[PDB]
Amino acid sequence: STIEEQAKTFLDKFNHEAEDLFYQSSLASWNYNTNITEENVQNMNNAGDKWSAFLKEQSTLAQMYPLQEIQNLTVKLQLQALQQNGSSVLSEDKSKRLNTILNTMSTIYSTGKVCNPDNPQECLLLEPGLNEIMANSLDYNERLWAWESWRSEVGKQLRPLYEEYVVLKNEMARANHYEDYGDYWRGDYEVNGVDGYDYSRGQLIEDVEHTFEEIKPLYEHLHAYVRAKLMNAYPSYISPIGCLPAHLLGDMWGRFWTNLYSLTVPFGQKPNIDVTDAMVDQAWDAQRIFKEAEKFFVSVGLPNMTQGFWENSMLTDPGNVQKAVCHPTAWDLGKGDFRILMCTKVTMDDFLTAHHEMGHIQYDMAYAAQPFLLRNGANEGFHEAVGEIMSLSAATPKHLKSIGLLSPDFQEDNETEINFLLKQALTIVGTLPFTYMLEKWRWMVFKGEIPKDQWMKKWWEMKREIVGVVEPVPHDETYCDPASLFHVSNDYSFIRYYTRTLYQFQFQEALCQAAKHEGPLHKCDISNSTEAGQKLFNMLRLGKSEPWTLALENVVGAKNMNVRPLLNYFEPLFTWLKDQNKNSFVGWSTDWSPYAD
Amino acid sequence: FQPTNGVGYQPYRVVVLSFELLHAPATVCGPKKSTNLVKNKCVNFNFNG
Repeated sequence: STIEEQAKTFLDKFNHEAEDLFYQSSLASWNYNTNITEENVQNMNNAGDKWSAFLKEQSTLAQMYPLQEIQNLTVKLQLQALQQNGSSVLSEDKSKRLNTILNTMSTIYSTGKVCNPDNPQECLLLEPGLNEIMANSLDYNERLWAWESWRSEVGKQLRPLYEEYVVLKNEMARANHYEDYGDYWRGDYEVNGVDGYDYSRGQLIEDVEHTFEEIKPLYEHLHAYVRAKLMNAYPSYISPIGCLPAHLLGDMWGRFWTNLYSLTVPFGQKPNIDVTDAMVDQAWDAQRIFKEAEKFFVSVGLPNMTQGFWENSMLTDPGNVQKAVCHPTAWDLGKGDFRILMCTKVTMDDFLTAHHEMGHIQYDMAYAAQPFLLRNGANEGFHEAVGEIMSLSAATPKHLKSIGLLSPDFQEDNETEINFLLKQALTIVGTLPFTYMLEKWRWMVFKGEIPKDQWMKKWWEMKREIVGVVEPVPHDETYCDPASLFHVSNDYSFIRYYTRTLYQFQFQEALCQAAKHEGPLHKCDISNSTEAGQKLFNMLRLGKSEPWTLALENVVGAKNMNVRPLLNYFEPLFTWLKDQNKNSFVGWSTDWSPYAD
Repeated sequence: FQPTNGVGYQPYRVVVLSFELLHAPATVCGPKKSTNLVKNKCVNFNFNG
């Protein structure tokens, strides 16, 4: 009778159709990814077109439902997640132009190939050529050449395309009732209608800035230690007061400094904790690793995994007759279908990533009882946070000793713990300043706060200030160095990584509290802890059916994001870095640059 | 219904048996196993009630 009842019936019908349609699309995607063939591409295109047309039709038929008269929170949330026209709010021509520019930028980033001046015909792509060059090769000249060549042959092409994509997204968000496309992306974390749990889009910026300023002393000490080690490696290329070169950080964008771990290891003589040799001795394979992960997840209290997973999911490389993407992916295909697509080898890294993927699958099946619209994580930073905490728990030395991989005679000392903490820092908090500066630069770009004529000249400012990293060579506005990254060139929110890192640290701290672990936070293991698993599943089953603020409160007791668990995790490492940086300058100088003598 | 469908989506044949005991005389019952017919010995017996 009422419009709310009609909306509920329409949503139920849409969910019933969408379950089957998305199941078919996901099955086609699984077949294509396991076996990349032209027919697989064809059926993938067919399924994608069908799914997109169905979603657009349902969105159009839902937008006519007025959301203000609907008092059911679930129904209103489902409709607003459906009634989102998106870039279609613009005209057909403007939307087509925006999509074409997005595809062009994605192609340029993917097909970005730089040719050395010595041999014009000899060219290398970003992956695996440039990435290997900037992560393994320690030569200053080669890394600088690769970095400059990429940001020139890719940045100059992308700069007009990136600007036009930015303005099109901004006008779409303005027609989508957002101040800018940055606000459009911040609306993902936005919560409304829930007393004591509502979240505003600017609150995301406020929380990110506050958490980054909390990390600022720890990041400054880590940067000081890394710069000191690099001076021990490159005394004539990095100033002790000046910022770090962009190309000398283990990657093009300086995102991850773990590649500098070999150059910044606290104790190089201390052996690294790795039971890969034990796995080889115990003849562990993909099935054994997955079985151990399932046993551990049963120990923490989660239900045993479905056998249909084993029937359908692939664990090893599917031979060579068919080509498959060996990237670790967790597939929630719907209609009771849960799989993992990854070629698992005998190593600690594959162990951790398999545990990450199966934690993703466990989270996905936790909220499977939710309707089709609610069968997703509450925010883009929740599922990956679960995967990361699963990987961390699986990487605990206590768990390795319990399963027999780590022999009991193995000793844990302060130096090994410091090495592990520093490696974790380079992996995790190495990108947090970079993520924050890139996200803030994108926010201002979408808001129009940074004019084009200063774009690069503004970007390298915060690189020198927020990250304390200076570009080795000056870059004009023709350069589009922010677009040199995947997400900027492919229109993906980058704050997801910072949010998921903070969420995973909070969840790990809460799980250690529930499991009542004794000792350092990085040594905390949730093995044989049923209560922690039950508490985690209490909101893993919620998924996105409830506000993510409420879910975070139900885990850590805090309704907002913070880095206090990160401080607890890195406190021994923070003290060690502060002790080491007594003779090395802490901070950076924006004025100094490698290109200025 | 596909062979690759999920565990909860594979087909399941289900039969529901309602044992109604209305005024009509009882018709269906158990086998009421006929025990071995001993003889010439004191034994309690039951022949059709």
